[PDB]
Amino acid sequence: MIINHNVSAIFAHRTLKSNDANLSKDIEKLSSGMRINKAGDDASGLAVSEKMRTQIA
Amino acid sequence: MIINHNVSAIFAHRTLKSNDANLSKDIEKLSSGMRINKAGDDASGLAVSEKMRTQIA
Amino acid sequence: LMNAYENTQASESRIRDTDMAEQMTSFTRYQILTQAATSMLAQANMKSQSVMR
Amino acid sequence: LMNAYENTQASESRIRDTDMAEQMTSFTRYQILTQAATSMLAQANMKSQSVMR
Amino acid sequence: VSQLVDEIDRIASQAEFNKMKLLTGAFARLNPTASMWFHIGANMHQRERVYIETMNT
Repeated sequence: MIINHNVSAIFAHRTLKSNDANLSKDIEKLSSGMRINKAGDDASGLAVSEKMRTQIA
Repeated sequence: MIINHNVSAIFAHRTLKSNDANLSKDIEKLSSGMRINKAGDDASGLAVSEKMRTQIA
Repeated sequence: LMNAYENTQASESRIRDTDMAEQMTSFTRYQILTQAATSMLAQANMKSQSVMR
Repeated sequence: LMNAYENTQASESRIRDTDMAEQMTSFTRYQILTQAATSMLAQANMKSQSVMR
Repeated sequence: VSQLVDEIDRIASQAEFNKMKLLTGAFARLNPTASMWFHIGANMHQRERVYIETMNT
């Protein structure tokens, strides 16, 4: 058995990394109460949302 | 997983700070019954409102 | 004089006084938005304890 | 005088009173690092006995 | 009437959604200038069209 590397441990962390990243964006949306908080979540949606907020005011 | 900084808790508190701010401004209008209480809520409106209060008295 | 007093007071109230029905709406929006981030705040605090095992 | 008391108390509060929500963030963050250090402190004491064989 | 007629003209000219004129005749059947399609499917052609007629005086 190879002891120099642990490809199982390498895989487990890379999976755990993206789950942590996806967990954080869930805390953002729930704490702020909005689906879009930064650019990139929905670029066209944020552009449409702001023009609607423009008219609402 | 980074344990030194909690950027999730940073975002959660930061939004909480702006919500408590808007909440306090709503207590002002509810407790006094007036839409404009300090300058900055509506500068031009407060100007015309006081000129009308001048004419009313 | 009494007529213009009624009109000016009506014009004054339309800019200065608050709509209590509309104001409770925005007040209730922020109060729930406060509880949301507070509950999600405790989630973000407990988040990092996972790797301590 | 009441108006001045309110504004003065606000500015004093914004300087002296703590933000309990932001203060809990650091307390939980520093509490975890203590556990991380205590765990890695125990590892270093066990590191010695490797070559006693 | 001259006031009421102009407001009906005003409504047709100033009715908009997301900066698109709705009541001026863009989405009619006879002589449309644009087509309103609600793409309500996950595939290429799964769309349906909407007609709104001119509503000025």
